[PDB]
Amino acid sequence: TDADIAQVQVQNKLQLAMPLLPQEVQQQGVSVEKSSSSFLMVVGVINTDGTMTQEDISDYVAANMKDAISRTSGVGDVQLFGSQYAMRIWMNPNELNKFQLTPVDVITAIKAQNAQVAAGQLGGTPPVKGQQLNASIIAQTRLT
Amino acid sequence: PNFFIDRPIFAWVIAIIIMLAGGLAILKLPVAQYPTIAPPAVTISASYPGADAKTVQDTVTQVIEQNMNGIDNLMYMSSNSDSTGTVQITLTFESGTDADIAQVQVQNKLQLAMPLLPQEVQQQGVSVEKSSSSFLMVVGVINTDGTMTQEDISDYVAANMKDAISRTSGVGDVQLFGSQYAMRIWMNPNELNKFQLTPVDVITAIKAQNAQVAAGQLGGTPPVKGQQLNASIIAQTRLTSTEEFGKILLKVNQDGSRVLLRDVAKIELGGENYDIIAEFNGQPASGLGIKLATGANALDTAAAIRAELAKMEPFFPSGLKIVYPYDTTPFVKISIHEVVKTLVEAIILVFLVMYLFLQNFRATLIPTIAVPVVLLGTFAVLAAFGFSINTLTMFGMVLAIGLLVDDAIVVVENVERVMAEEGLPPKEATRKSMGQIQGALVGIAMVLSAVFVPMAFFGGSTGAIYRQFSITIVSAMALSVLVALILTPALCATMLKPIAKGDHGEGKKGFFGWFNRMFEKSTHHYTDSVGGILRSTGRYLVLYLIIVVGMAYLFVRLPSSFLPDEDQGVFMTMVQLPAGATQERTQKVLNEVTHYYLTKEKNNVESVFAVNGFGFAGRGQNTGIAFVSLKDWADRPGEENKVEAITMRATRAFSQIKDAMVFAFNLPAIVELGTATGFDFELIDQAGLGHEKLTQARNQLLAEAAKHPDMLTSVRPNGLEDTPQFKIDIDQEKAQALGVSINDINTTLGAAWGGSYVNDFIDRGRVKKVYVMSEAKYRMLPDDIGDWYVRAADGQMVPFSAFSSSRWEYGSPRLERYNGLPSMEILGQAAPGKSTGEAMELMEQLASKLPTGVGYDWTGMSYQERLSGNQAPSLYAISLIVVFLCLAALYESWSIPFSVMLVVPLGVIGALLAATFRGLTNDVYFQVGLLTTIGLSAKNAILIVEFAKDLMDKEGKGLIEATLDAVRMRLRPILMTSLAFILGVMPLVISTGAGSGAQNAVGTGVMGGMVTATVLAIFFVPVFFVVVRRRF
Amino acid sequence: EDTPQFKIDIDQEKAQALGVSINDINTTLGAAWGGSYVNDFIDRGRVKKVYVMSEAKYRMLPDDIGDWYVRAADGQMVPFSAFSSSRWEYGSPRLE
Amino acid sequence: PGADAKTVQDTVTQVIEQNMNGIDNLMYMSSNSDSTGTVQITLTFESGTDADIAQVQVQNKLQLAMPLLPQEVQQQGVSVEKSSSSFLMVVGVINT
Amino acid sequence: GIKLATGANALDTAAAIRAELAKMEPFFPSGLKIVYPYDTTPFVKISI
Amino acid sequence: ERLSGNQAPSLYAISLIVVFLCLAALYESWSIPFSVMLVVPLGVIGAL
Amino acid sequence: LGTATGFDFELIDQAGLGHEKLTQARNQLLAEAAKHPDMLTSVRPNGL
Repeated sequence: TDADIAQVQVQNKLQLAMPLLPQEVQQQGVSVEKSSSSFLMVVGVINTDGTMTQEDISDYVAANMKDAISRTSGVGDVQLFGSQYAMRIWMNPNELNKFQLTPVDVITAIKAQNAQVAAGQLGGTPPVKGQQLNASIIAQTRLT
Repeated sequence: PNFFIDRPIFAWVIAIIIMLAGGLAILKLPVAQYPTIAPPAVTISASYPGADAKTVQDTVTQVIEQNMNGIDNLMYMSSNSDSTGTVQITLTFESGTDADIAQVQVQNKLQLAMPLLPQEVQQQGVSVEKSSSSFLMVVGVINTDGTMTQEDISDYVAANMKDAISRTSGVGDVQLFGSQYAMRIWMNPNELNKFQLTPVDVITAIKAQNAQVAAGQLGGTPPVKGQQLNASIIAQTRLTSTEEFGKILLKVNQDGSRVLLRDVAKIELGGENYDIIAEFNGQPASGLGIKLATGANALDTAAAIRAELAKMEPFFPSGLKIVYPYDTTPFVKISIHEVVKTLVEAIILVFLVMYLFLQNFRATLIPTIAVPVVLLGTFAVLAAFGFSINTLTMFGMVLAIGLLVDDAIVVVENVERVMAEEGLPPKEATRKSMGQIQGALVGIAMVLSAVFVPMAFFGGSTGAIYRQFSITIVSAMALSVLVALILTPALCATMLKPIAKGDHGEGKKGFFGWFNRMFEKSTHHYTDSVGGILRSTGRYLVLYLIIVVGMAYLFVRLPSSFLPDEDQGVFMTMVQLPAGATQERTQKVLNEVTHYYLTKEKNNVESVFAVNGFGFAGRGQNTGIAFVSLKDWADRPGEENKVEAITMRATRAFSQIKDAMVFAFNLPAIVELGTATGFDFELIDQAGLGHEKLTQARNQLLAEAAKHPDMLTSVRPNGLEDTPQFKIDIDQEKAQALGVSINDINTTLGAAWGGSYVNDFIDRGRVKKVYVMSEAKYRMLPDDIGDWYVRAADGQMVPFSAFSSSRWEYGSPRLERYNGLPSMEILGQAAPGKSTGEAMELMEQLASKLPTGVGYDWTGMSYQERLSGNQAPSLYAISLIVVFLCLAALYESWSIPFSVMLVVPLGVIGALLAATFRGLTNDVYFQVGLLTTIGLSAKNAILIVEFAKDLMDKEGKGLIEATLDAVRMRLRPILMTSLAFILGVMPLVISTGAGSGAQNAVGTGVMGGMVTATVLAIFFVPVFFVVVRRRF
Repeated sequence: EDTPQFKIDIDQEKAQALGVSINDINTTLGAAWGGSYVNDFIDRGRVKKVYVMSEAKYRMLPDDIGDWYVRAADGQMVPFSAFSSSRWEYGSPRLE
Repeated sequence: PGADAKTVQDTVTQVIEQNMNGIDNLMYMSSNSDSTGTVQITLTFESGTDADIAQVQVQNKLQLAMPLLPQEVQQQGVSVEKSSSSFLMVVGVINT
Repeated sequence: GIKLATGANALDTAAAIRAELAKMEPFFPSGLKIVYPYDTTPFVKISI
Repeated sequence: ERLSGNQAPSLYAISLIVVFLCLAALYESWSIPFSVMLVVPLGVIGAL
Repeated sequence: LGTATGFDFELIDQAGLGHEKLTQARNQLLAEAAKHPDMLTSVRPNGL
């Protein structure tokens, strides 16, 4: 069978199911691959002078190496032995109680205080006759 | 061979089938200016209305990129992120990748990344398209009455033209220049604050009141027993009128008085976006970009498009015209007609050279039947290999008439010489003479194929070009040797009249043939002058070495090129105002550009399509472009009236008057090419280091490049410099206290200053968008923030100044990424002296000493040229060995082949001598031209050596005697071909007008090569043989 | 052939005046007459649909509209005859 | 869901058909629009055409129209498939 | 852990993955090393 | 049907040409085919 | 694709019996398969 068409056809169906899945599932990214079962190879990464932990190394691989490898033609699947860094907010319930707060409030705060915002432009188009200035209006950007 | 001498009817039948198959091919073959040459590239496009370069990047660009995996044959990926809110991600695939599969693979990886992009982006859509910039035609649609604006025009084109044009046969794609209408709601903040309402209220109302509402049906299943009637219940449907949007209720005051959208906002049909303003000769302009459908006829499709446009003419509104700024068709028409003219004028010149050399009206008809059978047969072959009739295939055939004509002449002449020498009857003379040439013809065919086929195997974009010439020539040459073995001898046997022994036509006719005496004296003089220069032979080998050294020296000092520039009836100038320039400020400059071309180039310039907003650097109010159509060649007589000169004084004119940078140039033949002597560099951020640290490093490289003007010239970044930008800081603590919603704040700023795509509505039976944005005057200066108010929970209205603060800063209007990582693109070229490779190496050396974490790569043509540069010597090494081998087999020697292979330089020298003194360039048409010249140079020699070896082996003649007999009996045909061929190329050397760039490139090298090839080999070939044939 | 259509004009103006939500009036008419697909359940180990719709006898005639009530923002029940007109229209169920 | 034939024709069908240009070997095209809000567009190709390339070329063009389609249509999924026209067989099931 | 796409050439892809890895090594943080704990490829080459 | 009807005259045109061309190639005569071609209508009438 | 002499059996619920009924059906199969040692070896669930 043509592996390309096998994928194309499969995916055409998956997409009918796609909007019926839970949001939490969708935004984790559903993937459709055309791969061999077994590993071609394992590329391992260590640190000689011992200046970064395995989670540091995992993040590096994920942030600096993976994408390029997975884009390489003939690479059907890439598995990371470890995880990429994320912003970890480890909640304390005693303190959450202590202040009359729930994880729901934490989530609601972060969504609003950590956002990219499209704010439009100064002297944007269509302008008034005679406009002399034109700049981006920058508002809220993601935290770092 | 002998088979068909006794079967002239069989041979005629074979000829007839070839004619029919070729006629059927020529009739239903695709035609286009050029075939596909560029590696397939899929472009992902997206727009986040009101977003900045950083917002699009971090929200759309990065996310999508991070999901382009498990896709086959990806070469590289690059992207942009403009503060026009737009993202473009281009994925380029390996040569020969299936474009359709590529685009599908890309589109459904994107499909799985959609739920991760913001909803404003999702609802705008994400384009995924094949990116072949080739247009067949650009149709401009303009108004002259001054009644409709480019927005009105655009919508008319959408609803009453586009569909119909895309239905037209051979039309593969139709891009609209402009938007379909949008419901445009321009908001007034004064009026909003009066009734204490926000854009948020404006949006909510529109969604409530312009919506589709699923209801149900009467008598719907499962029904009651004995149900009477079943009909659909229709609840709320979408609005239509601009009047209806005005009637929507926003708020009812405490005294019961209504507040409508009409009362807070201007409501009108308008453009989806106002970023570009296009003008044709100063007047409002929209248009369609038309692409030619794969496999279709460019000529017929043009004719059809124009015919469909003629039907619609009487149905247009008062003032609207259809104009044609860009049409590739007129140019193609010329290329084809001028190629067929060369071919036919080549056949007539065989007729004339055959007749005024063999004085026999029946003998002259044989090659007149032979070459048209071959030519038609060639078309049949191209059809069978899916090729098309295009500039490259058509100039392939003109390049091949030297070989096709030669096969027809050599066969016929030999029979004519055999009868005039010995006295045998026509059929028997044909039998005998064919026995003298057969093996040699079957050998030459193997040799010629061994010089052409290898170039079909060149890689990348150039290889795709070289293949076109290769297969076209190979197939033509193969068929002509087959016709030489099948058809020509049958004709030579049946329609050729006998000649009495030792005739030579000396004396005879008066008023017609006095030239036989004159020709016979010279051919005796020549064989005298050869025998004498066969004495001291070791001194002629020295002259040869000077010819070799001279060839080597002219090879190095002839500049390289791809394809010659053409006066394609069109060019374009580009406009660049300094960063942060207003639309109006660029409009002024474009107006002046148009005034120059219509005032001072009134006689030449037909039209000036100014596009204010779109540019080649980026997009924005800052930049524009001005496309120039011309009165056709027929009206532009001299050299100063051609594109090269027009554009040069245009760039001169704008340097001494402007405060903005206004270039002027003409487009390359294949409209996706590199500058030959120019490169495409990409600087990469490989560690953490941000945008600024990269900018730092780029400046380090740029400055270092200026340190070497002797090696690199005009080295520059392709991107954009950092501009100031206006940052508003929402105090979250202050906002919470006053009671304003953080999201109410954000969308009130967004909707007003950026625009906000609310809804769809149905305009005259067509779904179009609904936008809400502030009126122009309340969103211009930073002082206008004071006009905008948000409503807090406790009811009251709150100014931005209460919860926000602002300050300026430098940001980036255009962020670039290459293969996933932050990039900055650098263009540049090798200095007037040096080559691209030498420049590229110096570039790599400079980049090796940049700040730790900075990397680099080559993209575009620099990437192409890198992967296919170690091929030219390797392939033509395999060419020679096969040529030697074939020849060894042909004869019965490992040495004898050398005598013919030493001819190679004799043709090349005069080609180089022609191109250098004509100031022409070493391009593709020159390379393929060269191979043609060597082709005959070998052919001429192979037969001479063959004749000498047979007279030596079969009759026991001496070496010094046989070579003299061979050069003599073959003096005639060489001169006959080389007269007809040089005169057939005559007009192609000195030519002006359309397509002359290529015609010159083909002709010059061929005529100069064919002069030295033949008026040199006739002395050197009999020398080569004797020299080689003396070490044994 | 062209079919009759029953057009209901849910008056937004009169709907707010009585307190009722515009969404509440929509999804009551919609779910009663057309049915609504709420979510999924598990029948014998297989995921199937859950639909909510009127009993046949209250969604057959123009006069059956009256039977349905919407709750206002205060708490009392408001009939459709309070905030909606209705009329007949034509149009094709199948456009080729 | 719940759109009349006129609504879906110029809201869904037209949008798709416009982009349905620039596809190799297309012999002709036909379509329907329902009172049930169903649209079916059929691209019929030249004899001999590779149906798997047809499918790919169609869905490539379709996925340009997708943006401009109503969200309701978008979240209902849009299928592109090689279609027959008539049934090979009709298997029947009854209880005795 | 890398898995071949269906039908892709094992040797060619391994070749490409190595080439990719060579592009990255120069820009690594201090003392960060690539190591090859599992590769089915060197067998196929030597085997032949 | 419409396509089948339109090609039909072109079908016989080439088929009669191809047979005539074949016969000339087999029997070295240019006119021997002319006489056998005249037998076509004798058969065709029987079909109709 | 292949182990010397190994099979790959799949037990399937075709009447909507459920997880726990299928489990009871599995254990019964495995029991019987242990009662034939001179035919089957290592008849095991591959799952959890």
